[PDB]
Amino acid sequence: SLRYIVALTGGIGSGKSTVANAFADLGINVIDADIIARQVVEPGAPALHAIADHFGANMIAADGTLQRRALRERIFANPEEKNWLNALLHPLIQQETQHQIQQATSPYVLWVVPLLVENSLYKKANRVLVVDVSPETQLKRTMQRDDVTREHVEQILAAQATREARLAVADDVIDNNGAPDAIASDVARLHAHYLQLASQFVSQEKPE
Ligand SMILES: Nc1ncnc2c1ncn2[C@@H]1O[C@H](COP(=O)(O)OP(=O)(O)OP(=O)(O)OC[C@H]2O[C@@H](n3cnc4c(N)ncnc43)[C@H](O)[C@@H]2O)[C@@H](O)[C@H]1O
Repeated sequence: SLRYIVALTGGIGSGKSTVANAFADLGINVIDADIIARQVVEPGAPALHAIADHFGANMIAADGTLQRRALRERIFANPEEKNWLNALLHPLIQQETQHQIQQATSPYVLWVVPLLVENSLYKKANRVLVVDVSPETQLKRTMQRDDVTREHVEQILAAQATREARLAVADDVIDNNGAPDAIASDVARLHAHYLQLASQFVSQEKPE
């Protein structure tokens, strides 16, 4: 069957997981790109044999599991390897993402993709939701969470797509500048629309 996909994105410290949990509370299955990336290298996964062949047998632990810290460290000391690893994992991530979307039974699925704009992944979504906050909020919340400097978070902000680049591809925008609670009402309104879009998209003769 065809699943209706709502992608969710936002920059660092915007509240992507916070908003995703509110949809999950309403019964929506959430597919998270970062969890999918960890799953393709789990014990017994196909990518593990390729990784051992490329980086060395010692990239694998005693029980057959990936020495994740050792891999992260090896790629940081060999920049070209980062690209080699992403190229190997990409198709596997695409397949696993599709598998999880097909396996979700909620009316529509919420696909949380931090790199949605950077990687042009909005092309694979039926609807795009952006959780938006000011840059100051991004900085303050990340600083509090990780106990890091303003400068450290600014560097991440400058590496990510801009706020305006995310807004330019959004169908809907949810504000998360307020406190942890205006989110429920806004999520409920969006959810009610998503249920309608999902119930009608397969037969919808004309565009919106
Ligand atoms: N590119 C990158 N480079 C380096 N580190 C990166 C990184 N991307 C992520 N991290 C690392 O992952 C953590 C969460 O990611 P994220 O900030 O992109 O996560 P989101 O899913 O957008 O956000 P949440 O985890 O939902 O919320 C983040 C923080 O804000 C708080 N928060 C959320 N809504 C709030 C609200 N309404 N009022 C006050 N605080 C709120 C949360 O408790 C949490 O401390 C970062 O702090 C950093 O450690």
